[PDB]
Amino acid sequence: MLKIIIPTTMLLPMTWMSKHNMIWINATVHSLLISLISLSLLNQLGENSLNFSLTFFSDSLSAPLLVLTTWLLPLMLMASQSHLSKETTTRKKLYITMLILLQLFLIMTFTATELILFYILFEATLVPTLIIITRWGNQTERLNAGLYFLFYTLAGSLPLLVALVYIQNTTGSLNFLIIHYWSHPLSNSWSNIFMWLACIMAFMVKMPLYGLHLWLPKAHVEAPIAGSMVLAAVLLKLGGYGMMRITTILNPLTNYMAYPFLMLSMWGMIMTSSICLRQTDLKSLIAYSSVSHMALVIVAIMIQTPWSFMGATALMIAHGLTSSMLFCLANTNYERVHSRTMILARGLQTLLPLMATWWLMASLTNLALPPSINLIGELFIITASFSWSNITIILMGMNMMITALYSLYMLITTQRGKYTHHINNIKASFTRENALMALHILPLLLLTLNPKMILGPLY
Amino acid sequence: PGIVELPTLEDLKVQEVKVSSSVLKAAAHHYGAQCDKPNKEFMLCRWEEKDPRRCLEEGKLVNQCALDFFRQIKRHCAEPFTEYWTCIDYSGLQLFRHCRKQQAKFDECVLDKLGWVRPDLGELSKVTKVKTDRPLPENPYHSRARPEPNPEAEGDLKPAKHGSRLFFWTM
Ligand SMILES: CCCCCCCCCCCCCCCCCC(=O)O[C@@H](COC(=O)CCCCCCCCCCCCCCC)COP(=O)(O)OC[C@H](O)CO
Repeated sequence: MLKIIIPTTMLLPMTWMSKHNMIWINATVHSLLISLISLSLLNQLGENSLNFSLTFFSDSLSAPLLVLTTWLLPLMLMASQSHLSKETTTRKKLYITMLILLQLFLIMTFTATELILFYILFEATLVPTLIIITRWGNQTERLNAGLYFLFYTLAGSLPLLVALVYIQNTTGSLNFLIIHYWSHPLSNSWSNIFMWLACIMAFMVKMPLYGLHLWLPKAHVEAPIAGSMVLAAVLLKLGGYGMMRITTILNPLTNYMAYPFLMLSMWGMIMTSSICLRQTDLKSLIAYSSVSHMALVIVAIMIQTPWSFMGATALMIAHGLTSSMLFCLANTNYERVHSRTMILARGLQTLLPLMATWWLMASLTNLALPPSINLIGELFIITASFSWSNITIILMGMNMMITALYSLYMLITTQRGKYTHHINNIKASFTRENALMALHILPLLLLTLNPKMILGPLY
Repeated sequence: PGIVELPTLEDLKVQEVKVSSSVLKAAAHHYGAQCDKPNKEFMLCRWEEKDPRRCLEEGKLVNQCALDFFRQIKRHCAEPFTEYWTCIDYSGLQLFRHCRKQQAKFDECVLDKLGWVRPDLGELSKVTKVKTDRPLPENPYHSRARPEPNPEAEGDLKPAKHGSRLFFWTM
């Protein structure tokens, strides 16, 4: 890494000492350039994980996330640079500082070789995000939302810290390699039961799982757009990366204990998508949509079968690029109308023709048509879940049927209808918005040709 | 914890001196300078043996040697001795500065009839090389064995293997 981490860190003094107005220019230049460099890690060898140093290593699961995060960094810059152009230079510089720092932690977290090093930076992502949602938020509930997001993540992470150091004292080193090659049978016992619960709850809260998820509708909606992406597009998957790594030692206790989590995710995903069927805030619509997709990842991890892990990463990457897109979409309207109510701005295809097209493919990707990467992920989990139990196809498909109704629902309510009479401030979409949307959907459809890169560490 | 065996009542019958303090202190210096041979090694026994029971043999000798000194005065200028020690008691401090004239009378008598000279100032307060026959005790405190000290740390320092070894930190 050093070859990505150092350029990422070096963006921090660059943006601070950059020219007065060239901050957005230069930061966008090299963040795209750094993403190009991170494309180098998309290659993985036969079976051994790509190892660079003792503290840093990559595999066929971290690298597809690493490129996603570094590719995201330009996107938050352009999306947020609309409203941020109306404050002090230091304030705008402080934001770009914070996204650069937030991305820096994500790159170092995903390639962490020691589980303790993983946990330190995994929880360290809270500080850049927490200040983003609170300081630069555009509502009043953000103050309560930031507390909800911070406390939920921390309340689960702290048992992990106690559990993690326990492995250090008992088993020895916690390197992701030495853990794998020295896996021992975690026998069923009450102490092992809470050992299992502690090492799992921390990542479950950040998924989020059905019930430990009320921070998401508050955090995501109130957060600024530069944040509203990352809290949905990368760091939810950060909890995912934690699960797929920590479950190396939690066998065979996982199958005996997974039942409450499976039923909560498998049944709650129907309820969560049912919220999306009747919602009032467009941001909340996508937010609860993310919960349903992540809930499908939650069940996917726990069968611990080759197909499930592949469909886990496939949906995990695809949803992040998708859910990031919809937040850009809701941002554009929210700037023009200065409200988030769905029915307020009905009719956009009449006034904005291409915005409807971008909305069409955006709502289509969430609809997960074949061969879109969303479908290639959900379909894999359905087959893996069906092999686990034949009944689950009733629940698994029900969401697939239900997710069609709401995913096309904002398409009908916002785009396909009579334009609202009283609104008169809609402007022709800036070429920044359309260019940003292309930056989201073009890699997604391009990724369809070669799913092997994102298929996970079991291809 | 065991037996506290101590000498019987048989050996505790010495010819105890029947004099009082004034007559004891009236002579004092002459007695100290003429009966030092049984005093020194008995007191040395008291310090070296650290136990009263083991020095009973020397304990009786000093008392016995006192009698030989005491009755030697009786065959001699004991009448000046009586006038002396019967003048010392009258003072509450038993101090010699108020009985100098009788100090002379006792001294002049004992100077020629016996020859016991007056010990000069500081002469009694003197560490002496008393000859003795008993060997020194191997452990006067009867000390038991001593715990073996922990093995000594040694060996040239070597760099800490793989550095700090604390979590993921290296070097
Ligand atoms: C906010 C509430 C909690 C949210 C959910 C958190 C996750 C649920 C589980 C909670 C416990 C997490 C703490 C786990 C510590 C490390 C676990 C581990 O490695 O297993 C040990 C087992 O861990 C424990 O024994 C402790 C965890 C069990 C629960 C009791 C303490 C936690 C609950 C109370 C505090 C947290 C709740 C909030 C209070 C305000 C094994 O050691 P042993 O018991 O075998 O020790 C050797 C020998 O047999 C005797 O020691």
